[PDB]
Amino acid sequence: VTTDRSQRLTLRFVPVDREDTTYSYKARFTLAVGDNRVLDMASTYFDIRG
Amino acid sequence: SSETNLTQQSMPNRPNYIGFRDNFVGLMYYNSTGNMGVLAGQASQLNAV
Amino acid sequence: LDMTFEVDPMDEPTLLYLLFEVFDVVRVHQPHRGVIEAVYLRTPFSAGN
Amino acid sequence: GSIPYLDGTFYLNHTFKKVSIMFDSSVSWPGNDRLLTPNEFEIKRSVDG
Repeated sequence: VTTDRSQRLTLRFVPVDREDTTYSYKARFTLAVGDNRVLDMASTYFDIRG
Repeated sequence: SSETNLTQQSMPNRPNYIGFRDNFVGLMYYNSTGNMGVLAGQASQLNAV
Repeated sequence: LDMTFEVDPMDEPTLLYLLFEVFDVVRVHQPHRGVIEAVYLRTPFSAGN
Repeated sequence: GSIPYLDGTFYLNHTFKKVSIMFDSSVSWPGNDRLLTPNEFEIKRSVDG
C-alpha cells in the first residue's frame, strides 16, 4: 500500500510563464507525475494570492 | 547678532562613517524561516535549502 | 544538563550566547537532470528536537 | 465550570503553533521528505512567504 521511499505528499508548482492583461490573467505550469506515482486531478487546485 | 554673540564657539561634528558591513553581512536573509531562500530542481520543485 | 555562568554585573541588559557545538551536515544528491535531493542531519539537537 | 479533561468541551486547540516527533533522537518522524518542507508538523503560520 505505502512506499518505503523518500517522497512528498503535496507538490507546489510555480508558473513557467505568466501573462497579465486588463481583463484576464493566464498562468502556465508543467505538471510532473514522476515515475511510480498516480495523480488524481481532484487533488489539484490553483492557489491564488492577490 | 549681538556684541555677546561675537563670543560663540563651534566644535566639529563627530565623525560618522557609513557603508555596507564586512562581506555584505545582513544584506540577504539567512536563518529566517519567514524569508527562506530557494534552490529547487524544476519541475519537482523540492527546495534543497 | 545544567550549567551556571557567574558574570560581572552591567547596567545594560545582555545575552549569554551559548553555542552547543555539533556537526551540522548536508548530503546533496542529483540523480537525473534538474533534480536536487538534499538531506540534512545536525547530530545532537537533531533537529527541531 | 466545565472540566475539559473529562467532559469533552475542549477549546484552546487554536493555540498550537507546531509539533515535532523524533525517534532515537535522530529518526525524525514521518521523515521521508513527506511534508511540505519539514521534519515537523507546522499547524499554523504567523507569516507565510
